[PDB]
Amino acid sequence: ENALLRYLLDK
Amino acid sequence: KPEPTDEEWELIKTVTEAHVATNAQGSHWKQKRKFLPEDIGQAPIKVDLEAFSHFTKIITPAITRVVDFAKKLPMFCELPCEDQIILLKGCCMEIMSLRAAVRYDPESETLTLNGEMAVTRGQLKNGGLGVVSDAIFDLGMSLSSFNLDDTEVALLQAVLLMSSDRPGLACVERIEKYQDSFLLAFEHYINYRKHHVHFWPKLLMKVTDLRMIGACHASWFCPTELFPPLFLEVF
Ligand SMILES: Cc1nc(C(=O)NCC(=O)O)c(O)c2ccc(Oc3ccccc3)cc12
Repeated sequence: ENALLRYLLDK
Repeated sequence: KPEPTDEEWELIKTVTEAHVATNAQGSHWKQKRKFLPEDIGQAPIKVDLEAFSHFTKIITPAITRVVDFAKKLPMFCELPCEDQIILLKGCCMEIMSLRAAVRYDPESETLTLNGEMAVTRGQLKNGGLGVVSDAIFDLGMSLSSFNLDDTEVALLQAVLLMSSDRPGLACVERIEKYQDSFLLAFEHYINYRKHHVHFWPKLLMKVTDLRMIGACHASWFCPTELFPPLFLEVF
């Protein structure tokens, strides 16, 4: 899950 | 009483700078801010949907700022990605509540959200928060005697982020060491700052106050498509 929170972290 | 060691000054500076860089509308917030029109956020005769529509509009930029804060801490950045997520779902509400509460204006009886929206206690309660609104508004009313500056608010935010308490953590021990670095540096700063308040035991009670505010994720929780997806991910 958490597909967008994950993206913001590696941004 | 003991004041910051040299490594804690380095620590204080870094955390403080992380906070100023991520606080919405920085120092202009009381000038850019606008009062919600006061027809919005009255007692329904459940939940007012117009108030609710505004709060989902600003929740996502607000969650985002908290993520920008943790990513400016080298301590947070060396955690495994799974741990950073757990840490971030656990403190997001807590940190947003804190930043809204230091922006209490007694001349108006409002907190300011996103640096631009002044909201009264009734509006925030009827927009969905319920009793958690009275909780946050109580924190801001009680914080005005504590006179917290940018670094004290920043170290608060750091203590809440680094919670080995949260379930599912792989690096529980590592997370507990970072928080003790912050906890120590925070006290030493409180000593030097010489507030005229038994400061520090009282501040630790305010940390508990925020964690309670955070622990009401479920006692807060309109169809799920109505929530912004980033909000759904941290609640
Ligand atoms: C508790 C807090 N705070 C802030 C905020 O901006 N804080 C100030 C700042 O971080 O600078 C918000 O924008 C919030 C938005 C919504 C919210 O609940 C709701 C979420 C969805 C629907 C209704 C209310 C709580 C907020």
